[PDB]
Amino acid sequence: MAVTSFLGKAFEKYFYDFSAYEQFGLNRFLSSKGQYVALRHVGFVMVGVNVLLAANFPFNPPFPTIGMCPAGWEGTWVCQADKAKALEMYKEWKKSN
Amino acid sequence: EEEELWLLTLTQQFKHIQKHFGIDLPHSVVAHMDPLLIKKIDWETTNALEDF
Amino acid sequence: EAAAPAGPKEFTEVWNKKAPSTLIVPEFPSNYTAVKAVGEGQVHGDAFPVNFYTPHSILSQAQKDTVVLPGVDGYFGVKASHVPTIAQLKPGVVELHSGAESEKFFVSGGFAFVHPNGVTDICVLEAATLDQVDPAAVKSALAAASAAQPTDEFEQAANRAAIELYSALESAVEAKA
Amino acid sequence: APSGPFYRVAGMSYLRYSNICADLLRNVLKEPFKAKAQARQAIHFRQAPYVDGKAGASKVYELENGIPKTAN
Amino acid sequence: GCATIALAGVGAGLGVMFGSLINGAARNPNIAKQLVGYALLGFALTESIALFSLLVVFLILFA
Amino acid sequence: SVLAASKMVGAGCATIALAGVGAGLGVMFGSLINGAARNPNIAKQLVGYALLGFALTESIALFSLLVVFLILFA
Amino acid sequence: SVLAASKMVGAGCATIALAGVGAGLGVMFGSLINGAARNPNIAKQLVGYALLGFALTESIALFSLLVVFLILFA
Amino acid sequence: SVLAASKMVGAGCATIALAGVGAGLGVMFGSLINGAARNPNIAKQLVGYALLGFALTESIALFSLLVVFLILFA
Amino acid sequence: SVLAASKMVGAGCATIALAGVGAGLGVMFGSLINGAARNPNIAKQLVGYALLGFALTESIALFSLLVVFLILFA
Amino acid sequence: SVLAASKMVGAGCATIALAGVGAGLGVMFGSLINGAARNPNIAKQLVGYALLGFALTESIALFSLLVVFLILFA
Amino acid sequence: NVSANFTKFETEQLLQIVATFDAFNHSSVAFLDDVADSITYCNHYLAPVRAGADELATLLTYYAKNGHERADLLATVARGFSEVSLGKLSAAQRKDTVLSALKAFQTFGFYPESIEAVIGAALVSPAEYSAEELKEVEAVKVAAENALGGEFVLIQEG
Amino acid sequence: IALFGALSWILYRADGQSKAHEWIVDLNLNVLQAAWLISFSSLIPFRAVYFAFRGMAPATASTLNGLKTFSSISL
Amino acid sequence: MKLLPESLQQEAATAAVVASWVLWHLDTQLLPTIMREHKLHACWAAAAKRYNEKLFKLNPSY
Amino acid sequence: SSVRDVKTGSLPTNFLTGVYRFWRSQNPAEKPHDPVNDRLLPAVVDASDKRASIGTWATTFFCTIISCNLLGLMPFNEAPTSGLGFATGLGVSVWATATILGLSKTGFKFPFIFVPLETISYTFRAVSLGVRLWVNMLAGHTLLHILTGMALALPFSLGFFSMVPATFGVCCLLSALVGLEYLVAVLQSGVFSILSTVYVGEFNHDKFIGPAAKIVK
Amino acid sequence: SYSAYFAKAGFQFPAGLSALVAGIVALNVCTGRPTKGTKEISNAEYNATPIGYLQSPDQHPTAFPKVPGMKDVHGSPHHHH
Amino acid sequence: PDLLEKQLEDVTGNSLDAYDIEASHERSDVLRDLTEFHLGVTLYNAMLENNCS
Amino acid sequence: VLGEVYLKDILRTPPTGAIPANVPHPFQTSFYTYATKKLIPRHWYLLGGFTFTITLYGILDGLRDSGKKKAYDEAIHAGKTPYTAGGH
Ligand SMILES: [Zn+2]
Repeated sequence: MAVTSFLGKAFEKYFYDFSAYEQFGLNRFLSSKGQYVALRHVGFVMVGVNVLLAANFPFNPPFPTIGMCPAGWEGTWVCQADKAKALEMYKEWKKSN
Repeated sequence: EEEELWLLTLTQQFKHIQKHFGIDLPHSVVAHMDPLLIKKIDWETTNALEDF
Repeated sequence: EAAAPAGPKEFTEVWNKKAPSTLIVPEFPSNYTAVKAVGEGQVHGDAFPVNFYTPHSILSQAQKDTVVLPGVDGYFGVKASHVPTIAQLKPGVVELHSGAESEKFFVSGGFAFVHPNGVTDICVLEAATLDQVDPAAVKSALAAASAAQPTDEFEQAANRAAIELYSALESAVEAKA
Repeated sequence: APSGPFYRVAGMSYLRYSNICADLLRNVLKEPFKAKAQARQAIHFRQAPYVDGKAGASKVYELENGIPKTAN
Repeated sequence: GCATIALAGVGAGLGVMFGSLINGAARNPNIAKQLVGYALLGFALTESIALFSLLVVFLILFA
Repeated sequence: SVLAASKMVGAGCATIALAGVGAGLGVMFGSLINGAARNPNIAKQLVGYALLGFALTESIALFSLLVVFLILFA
Repeated sequence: SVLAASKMVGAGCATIALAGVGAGLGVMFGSLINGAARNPNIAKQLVGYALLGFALTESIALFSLLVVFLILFA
Repeated sequence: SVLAASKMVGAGCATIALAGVGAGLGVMFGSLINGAARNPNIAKQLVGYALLGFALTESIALFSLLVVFLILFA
Repeated sequence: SVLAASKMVGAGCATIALAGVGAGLGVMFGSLINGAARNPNIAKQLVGYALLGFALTESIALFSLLVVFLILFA
Repeated sequence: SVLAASKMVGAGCATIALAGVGAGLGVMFGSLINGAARNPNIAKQLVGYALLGFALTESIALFSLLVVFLILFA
Repeated sequence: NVSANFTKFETEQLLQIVATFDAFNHSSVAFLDDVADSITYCNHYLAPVRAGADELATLLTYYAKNGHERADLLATVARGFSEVSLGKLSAAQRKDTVLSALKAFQTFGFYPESIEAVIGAALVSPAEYSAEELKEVEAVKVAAENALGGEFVLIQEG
Repeated sequence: IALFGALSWILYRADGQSKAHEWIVDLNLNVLQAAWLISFSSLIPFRAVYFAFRGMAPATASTLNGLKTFSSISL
Repeated sequence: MKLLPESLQQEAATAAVVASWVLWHLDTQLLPTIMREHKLHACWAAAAKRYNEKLFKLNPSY
Repeated sequence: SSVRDVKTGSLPTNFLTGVYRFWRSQNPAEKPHDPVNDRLLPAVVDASDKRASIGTWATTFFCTIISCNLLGLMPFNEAPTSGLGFATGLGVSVWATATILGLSKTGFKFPFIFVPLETISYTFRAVSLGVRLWVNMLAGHTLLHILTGMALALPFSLGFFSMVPATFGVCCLLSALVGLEYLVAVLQSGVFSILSTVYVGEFNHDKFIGPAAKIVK
Repeated sequence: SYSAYFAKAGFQFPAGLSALVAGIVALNVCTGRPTKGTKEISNAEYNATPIGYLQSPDQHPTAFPKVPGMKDVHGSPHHHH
Repeated sequence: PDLLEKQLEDVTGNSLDAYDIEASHERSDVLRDLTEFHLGVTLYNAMLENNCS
Repeated sequence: VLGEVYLKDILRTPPTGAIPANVPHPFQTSFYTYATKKLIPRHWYLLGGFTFTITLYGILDGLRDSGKKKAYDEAIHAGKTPYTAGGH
């Protein structure tokens, strides 16, 4: 291939006529195409939040959780509020795992 | 045929400009075909009269 | 602002120099009116001159003490020294009061000018009084006029005028005494 | 395309709107007065444009029931 | 106690809307079969704010 | 407990912000009634602007409710 | 923890500026409905003026949310 | 810890002034829509008056935020 | 220090006076758009009256800011 | 001394009457623009009545400044 | 060099070259024609406005000395005479340029509309000129009153 | 240089976002912004935007106008 | 959060450098290019009537 | 020497032509009393050189502020105008430009008790013009940080690709907030440059020189 | 018809971009203060100190921290408590 | 209506701005209706007067 | 006849040999022409505004580091630590 031209033609195909609005059916359930891209947007955001949460899961959240627990942890450094306690709990949890 | 060169130069130059202006005519061909018009327009830009 | 100083006394002095001298000056509709608008007086107290007109009639040109007009925002009443007004009238009932008696004139729309000197000029096309209305054709008229609506915008306008006129007419013929 | 009252938006003039309402007040008037109100309802004239000076096509109106409710 | 002062503005909004219902019914009485439906749709969507404030005053007290 | 005590009075003061949202929705729906009364020929379109402005005015309602949800539970 | 309680009671009272933004958004979209009933033939332009005004009053909404979060988390 | 608590609750009471700014901005931006539905021909001029007014009613919102930053960080 | 703390709450409750001048300037600048849509030819006089009224209404804003600055730094 | 601290926090919440003063001046100066747009001939008598209402409505602003200067200094 | 590249010179260069050649009286018909062609057609028509009248006066003098009548150049150069371009001069230099401009305008018999600025530069301040110089200004004022078809009037502010 | 500098900038900004104490929030804000880039490349009419920018300039809003072909004939 | 920068003068000088470069690049590289193609069209569209009348009067081929 | 060749009718040339002519039309010239001919042309050129280049300055500020505002909406990037010094320095420098123009108009000489409050209302717009841009760029990004911190905790605490609609209803809200951020990023550049035209064009009024002599009739 | 003349010239930077990049870097590196997390010391202190005892834990945060506040290096244990 | 009629009524202000307009839409629309009605009235009276003469 | 030396450097036809180079504006060649013809005579208000802002923010930076110096000095002359002991 040419490193300027092949992926250019491939992206032209993917952008213009490799459309998954009809090649995956999808007219039979959605009304318009302005409703599909409005849902493809929120689907892209939900896929992004799930992929970036799952790619490094055993972590203590920086963001304020609502007092909930991910899975069977419930008292671990994943669910702690003060960060130094979760820091030393991770330091003891890491040598065993 | 006495003054045909001037009138046909005017005709050919404007025909080429009008055929290509605002589509694909480069600025170098404009400044080649019409050098003194570009000179006067550059005087207006140089002397703060670009909005004249 | 008034770059054309027009008027009859200017037309009669400019018209002498552009016309043949045999023709006298044409008359103007200002010379056939008497009550003006800006001029002083013409109210004297509790009565005020009400000129209720029609193209084919002059229904009243006396003085009244209050005039209820059916404006497009709603029914208002004109008392003696009212604010100057150019009120467009909805289909409704004008009542000219002159004491205890009230003539209930149902108009079909028009205008009503209250002038600065207190002169009320009601200007409607048709003004039927309420006794000469039948209540039989208005109900099938509203029923049929609430039915036929094509894609024409012209008939939407005519049908809206129809339903608002007949509905105001039923409102003012079922609410009488 | 016009911006004003609902008759003006629908292309209708004020004169035609107000005469539609006048004819509609007449069409539900009491029959001792309704018939003689059809005297002033009738429209009887004719008209013809003059585009050159002497020529022109014609147009005639023999409406005894009122102003046209439908469009021009 | 200070959570339920949202109901002041919800009551003022309902008052403005039900006043305009009277005004628009006097504007033309023929569309009053639609205007009460529009008034009840607006009343429902202002009751949404009222139920939000009561959900907060019940989730403070009982949650 | 002074912190969990003050979170309650904080959320109570925070949810006063729905008063102006309710008053604004009242003014907007009252104008919908007035604009439908002033011409019936557009009342199908005018309720669309009513729901559009209702969503964009309840954006403020949910902003105040997420501040309530954030004060009670950060 | 008088400071962590005070940030909650401060960011509760900070949020009541959203009431006026909700009321202003209600009167603005109400005037959009009224003006679109006034003349329907520019109603897709009055929607543009409504979205201009909506962005410039959600300006004030985000100002009050900024000082809410600046009290809460900073 | 009374000064660094009173600063937070004072800023939360200080930024209430963005309620009247948001409501005045909503009234002005609804009056833009109304006045440009009256005559749409001077609508370039009325948008200029709306922006000249927006810049002068939100200068009070920036006064209120100046007081907020003066009683949070001074 | 209770005296140095209560001046913060004083400045915060004193600058709630800016909400009313924000709502008033919004009403006045919306009336400028409404009146300039009536007769656009005499609109420069209306803008002059609007700026004169703005200069006499934010004097209340500057007076409330004087109270704020006299509470904070005096 | 909680006396001077209470004087500061009371001179704080005494200035909120200037909000209603500013909203009233904004409504009055907006009606000046509306009435001077109705008929520009009487626009010189109207600004006279506008300064009349200004001087008679600043009486309440000065009755609030009088009490806010005898909370702090009496 | 000037006559072979007259299309490439601008008026700010040609005015300096003509002021030099008006010092040292050295001319041709080809040089006068090419400089007039350049200033009129090859340069911007407001380049006399950007010039300052102390060099347009020497250009008019250089053209009136050699008797070279070029009404296109005279109409172009007469744009550069105004209240603005004369008010930027000192009173001695303004007297110099008004005198040389009026002399070179009456030499060609060309009385443009913008000669009234050169005349009113003298008529609002007659305390600088002799009786002979005010006679030279009044002669061109009468000639320009008859040529422009009107009567001269000083304009006062208000 | 442009593509290497853009990739170097994206890598350096992603190294700095991921150690920022609010790091997963930053990595998800990149998703929230790239979603709108993807949405703008899908609903913007680009021919209408081309011919609407072309109408902003008076040079391209209409054709040229001089030299009307009867003045410049040589017969 | 990040409210005051580490140096306010450095950020103000970055604003001045960026806006001064945008002013230079506008005024030097873009506005000549804007004005050449705008004023060729503008001089033609304003001159066209008088130019064609002058050229009609100047050529003897009728 | 060797500058680049430009296509005529390019899209950036058309866009910048429209932008420059928009900002130049904000402070239009004044139509004089006399009709514009060769007599009035140096007065018109002179009035055009005693007017400030607010067209050029306003499109300078519009282009730099809209590029810095739209940087905050590209991934891996922060807006430069979300810095306090950047945005507030652009505002203070516009106010100082208007003040330096107005000072050079009179004399470089600095101008009852009604006028010092008019001065502290005039010197406030230095603060207001910058911090409107700064707070508008900061507040949307701050709300975006907070509300996606609240939008991440529910797929954290519950399952990935499980209990979808409570995360869908907050991801729609985040999408709407970034759309509002795009709208605010354009409108604040517009508001800044409209206000720069207003503040600088307050002092953009000089004396039309005009003809001091005439040959009438 | 001139379309293949513009395809010859490829991508090309804005015509003064090196001045902008040089100005922004000459503002970001010619600051006049230590580099925001470092402090200037004497030469004897630099030559006496190990490299791990010369770094701070704050200025090396963990690239993808499992706990918010995790750092790479731990610095000098010589606390002056 | 506003082409010439309002321009002929303004004498340093207006003589028409004394009147409180009580129509639905703007004063340009009420004058546009009012001059059509004035033309119809003038025409009806004109060809009644001419028929009687 | 009109013989191609009256058309020299005035009127040219579209090129047949090769497309020339674009004629540079005088601002694109030398910065001195721009700086002395437009940047100083027209934009000195903007340059004065930018210098005013840079000097004013230098003043504010001086106020801020003098405040930091005052707080650090009154922590050193009190036996107390002037910061949060780092953090780690
Ligand atoms: Zn971020």
